[PDB]
Amino acid sequence: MFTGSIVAIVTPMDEKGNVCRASLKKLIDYHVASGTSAIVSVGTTGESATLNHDEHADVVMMTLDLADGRIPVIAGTGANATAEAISLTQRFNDSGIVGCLTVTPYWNRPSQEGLYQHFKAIAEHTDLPQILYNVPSRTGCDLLPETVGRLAKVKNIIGIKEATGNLTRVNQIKELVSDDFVLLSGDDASALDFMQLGGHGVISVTANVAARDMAQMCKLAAEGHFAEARVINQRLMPLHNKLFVEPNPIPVKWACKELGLVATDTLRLPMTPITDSGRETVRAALKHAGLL
Amino acid sequence: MFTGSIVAIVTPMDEKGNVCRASLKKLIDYHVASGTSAIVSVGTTGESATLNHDEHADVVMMTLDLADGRIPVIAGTGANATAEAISLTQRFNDSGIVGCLTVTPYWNRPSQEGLYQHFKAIAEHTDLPQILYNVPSRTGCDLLPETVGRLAKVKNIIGIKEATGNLTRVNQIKELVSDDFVLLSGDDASALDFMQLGGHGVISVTANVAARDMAQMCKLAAEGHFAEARVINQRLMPLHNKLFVEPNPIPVKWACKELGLVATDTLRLPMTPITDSGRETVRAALKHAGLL
Amino acid sequence: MFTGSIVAIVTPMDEKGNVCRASLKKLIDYHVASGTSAIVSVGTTGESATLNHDEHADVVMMTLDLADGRIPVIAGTGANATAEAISLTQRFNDSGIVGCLTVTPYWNRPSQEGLYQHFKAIAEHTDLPQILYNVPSRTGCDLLPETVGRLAKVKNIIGIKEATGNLTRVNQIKELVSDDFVLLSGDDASALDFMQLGGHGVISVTANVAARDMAQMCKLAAEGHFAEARVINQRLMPLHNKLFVEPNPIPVKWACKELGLVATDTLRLPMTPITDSGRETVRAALKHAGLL
Amino acid sequence: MFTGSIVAIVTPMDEKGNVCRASLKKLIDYHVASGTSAIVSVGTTGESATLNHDEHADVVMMTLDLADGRIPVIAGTGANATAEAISLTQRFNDSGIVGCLTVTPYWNRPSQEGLYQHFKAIAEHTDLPQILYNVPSRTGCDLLPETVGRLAKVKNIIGIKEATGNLTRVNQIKELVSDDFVLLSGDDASALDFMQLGGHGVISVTANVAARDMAQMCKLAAEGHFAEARVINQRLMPLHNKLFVEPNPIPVKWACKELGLVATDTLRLPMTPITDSGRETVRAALKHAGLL
Ligand SMILES: [K+]
Ligand SMILES: [K+]
Ligand SMILES: [K+]
Ligand SMILES: [K+]
Repeated sequence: MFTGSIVAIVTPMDEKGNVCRASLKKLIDYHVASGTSAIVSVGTTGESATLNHDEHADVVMMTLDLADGRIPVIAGTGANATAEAISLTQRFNDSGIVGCLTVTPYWNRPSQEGLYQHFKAIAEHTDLPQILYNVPSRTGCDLLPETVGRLAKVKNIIGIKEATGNLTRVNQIKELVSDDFVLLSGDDASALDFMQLGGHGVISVTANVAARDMAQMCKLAAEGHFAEARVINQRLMPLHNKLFVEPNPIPVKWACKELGLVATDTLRLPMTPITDSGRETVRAALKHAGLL
Repeated sequence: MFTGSIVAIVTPMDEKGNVCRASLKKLIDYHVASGTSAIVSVGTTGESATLNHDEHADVVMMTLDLADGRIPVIAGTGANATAEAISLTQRFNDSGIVGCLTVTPYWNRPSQEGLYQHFKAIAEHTDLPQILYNVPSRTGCDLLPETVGRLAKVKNIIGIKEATGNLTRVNQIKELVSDDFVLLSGDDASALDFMQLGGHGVISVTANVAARDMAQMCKLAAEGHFAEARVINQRLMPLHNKLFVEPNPIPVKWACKELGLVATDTLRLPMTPITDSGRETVRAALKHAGLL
Repeated sequence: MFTGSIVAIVTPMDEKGNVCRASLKKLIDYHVASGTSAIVSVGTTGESATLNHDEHADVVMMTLDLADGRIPVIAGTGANATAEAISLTQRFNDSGIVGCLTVTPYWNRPSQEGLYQHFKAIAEHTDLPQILYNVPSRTGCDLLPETVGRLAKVKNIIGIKEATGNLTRVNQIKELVSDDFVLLSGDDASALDFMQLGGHGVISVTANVAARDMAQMCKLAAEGHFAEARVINQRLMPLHNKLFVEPNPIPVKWACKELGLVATDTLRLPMTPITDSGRETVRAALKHAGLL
Repeated sequence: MFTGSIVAIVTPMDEKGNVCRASLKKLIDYHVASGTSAIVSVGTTGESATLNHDEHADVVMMTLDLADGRIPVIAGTGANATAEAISLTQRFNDSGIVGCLTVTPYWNRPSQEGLYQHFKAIAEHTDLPQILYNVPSRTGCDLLPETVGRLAKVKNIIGIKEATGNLTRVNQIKELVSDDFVLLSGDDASALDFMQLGGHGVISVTANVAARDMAQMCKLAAEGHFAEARVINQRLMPLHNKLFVEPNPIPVKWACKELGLVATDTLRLPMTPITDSGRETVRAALKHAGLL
């Protein structure tokens, strides 16, 4: 699955900062029950930045195990070095994941030619479907529509997670790609707008804690019932915004613990515990969404 | 040594992307002869992003060995996970380096408190001097002057490579820190203004190819001879700008190859070969510098 | 009319910089023939900045005369001083114009409270319908959705020309206003996207020289035929972009002269004649739209 | 006089928004006593935006009359139409003012060539010295250093009020212009750094309420006593920032009323009364300055 409501799932941890299997199972069961279309395992919200490659691979395998064929699983596979992006992708060849989410190199700011060569190479070393992931605010570089057009000509490059929040990109990329190239929002607060312009779903942070509504909203969207969708959206909007009151996933982990979905809200440095003010803000947002 | 002209040295590579010892030796001899104050080994310009930790450690050791006591060496040790930053620093304990250049976490966008805890933990677990490194354009986060002031109270956090190009930062930081905290520009094009405002030197890309002029410019500025320094700077300005016409270190490695300082201008993906138009911009800048 | 394709009509001038009546008549006849819904007289594209209030009023009256009841006419009435915005609006009370387009004060950067008080007062001194006009790039201030919500409660404040190009604003403003509050794009290149999200039309520069297509496109949009609309849009897109290759209305005046629609492309300082390179770019864009 | 501390003087108004001669007299006497170098009359801080040309001329004449030869007066004369700028300048010929402060056209966003022709024409039709005025944040256009260099060759274009806060501009401009061209900060918070880099003074909002300290700070900076100047600046810094907590001149007129320098703190729409929270920020800044 590469459409509807996809969760960018948190990696829940015990107090030592290591993945908590009971909490992960609970989270995966929740997504199955809720109608979530797929899981992104160890993306940005899953703390890929602070997990090493073995720890990252362990979490992917465990998620796939616990999914037990009931919900598809996409692995986060992004790296700023093309060699390392290839090597991480190779870990999951034959794993049972259905695709990889691969971020534009962060830090090193490659040209458009570099972003093309980076992704072309990654795709050539795998049979797995690739979803491009563009988020200039965290990376310092921006994958432009014309380059996405170029990369969509690659057989196993099948979609983009567009996390700029720049809605003009939906139709700019769409005119350049074939009809089966998938366009996913990576920005919760603009994701219904994104779908209304022709997007096919969202890789969502909000879905962590409001998975039924999110699944519902995206179904309505896909059916063209935007006014109906929009009522759910307005309910969720304080969460769409306030899950980023502090750096993600600091707020969404707290919100998971508060809803009894994970055992602890522990994160790895440089992520720090939610502040008192942030805790009151996310609680207000949860109340507004009717989640308690 | 943490003042004056400090080179962010390229990691010269053969056609296979492997460190070239002979090219490194030439570059180190060049810096010893040209009066460069120190060498930043495997920083951003040294392609830290695309070397793994073993290659990274290898280049630092090789640099230190070749320097043979003639020039101080500072290791790039930044990482986005605090544990990984700490662990990389441990590799360089007792190595003979004089200090570390440690970047603000990139990608994950921590809060100011998170950066505080990041750098505090790194400094705690080493005796080596630590130079903080701010470059929001690549990292998506900005270490603010206030958090710098808090960090400067840590005994072994001794300076900052301020790479924003925002010159108001010089005196915002200076008023918060003790007289002996070192302020270094990480932006070649504004580095002379940075020093005129109170900064102590530069960690420089331009210095890779204009070592002597950079060293003289920085000594003049330290002496308050800004008008004299500026004459040199006006001749180095095209190079200050066009060394970034394509992503650093693409132009500067091409420059080094053109001067005969390195055997090849090879980089690792996602860095790609210089375009023809870049060759001409860079060659023009070199000639304006009087280097060709 | 406050929906469909509204032209932000150029004020054509003879070589002395004074309105050319023959060219204006020709332009108005063209819009009638073409199916344009309304004319904005002496907005930004009509050079309100360089016309004095008497000259501005003369052009409005002449346009209304020449329209001869065949096409509705909206007067530009924006001023940065509330007194002067009121006095200009008063000139057109009982003129036969159907509404006023009124820009957020430029230069002085009022708060949201100030923008509220400015527009509330303007609306209180007239019976004419008011369209808010938001274009932060030219004004240095931004009318936020919440303030537009506040102002839509005023009886004669009936719509907004949203010229930010920020598509997220369509649904942000829409949730805050009643169903009959009109939402108009003021950005040609994103205007179909804007309509697709729920907008009701566009105040267009492109419509100056491609009025049939624009009228056609907006009809399709309003009918929900976006794929069909989008084909016209792709035809017009080089014009949407290149009519701003030089400051507006420098390119659209040249394009009008080239199509034989105005006698001359004369503008008032600080607008300068189109450059040779700009002339070749706008000609290419016109050829692409199939206009010759 | 075009060096040192120059005040962008408020236009004091009674409760009806009319110039208050008695409050203006007090302010002028205050500047004569406090060693202010000159007075900018009816600039941005003097609410040029909301006075018509007759009121504008009236305030300038009244200021000049009250100054009575004791302090030089510079008129704000900027306008967005070249004809109107020229025509406003003619009003001040033979008035006794020493020069004009003329803003880059706001709103209409001319090209660099257009700004060149704008200022060239203004300078042509007067013998009065002209100070260019760059503030992109209010105008939406940026006079670049290159266009400044071209303009500085005009005999009576003698300086620039650089109000961007971008300190790299100081030496980009200085290298292009002759030694006698005057560079003035129009950004209070970065004005000392601006002078330390080579600027000759400031056209200041802070000077309205901290005239003596501003004059001393600027004399120290001119003498190269930057450390001494900076002590004063650190005490003026909260005022440098919080005089812009609400749109200028709202905070500074409230400040002037609080010190008893003006009878009322009344402004013209779209400026609105200071909020209660602004009162407290500003009162705190005044106390930190030692003024209350
Ligand atoms: K494909
Ligand atoms: K320290
Ligand atoms: K209304
Ligand atoms: K001159």
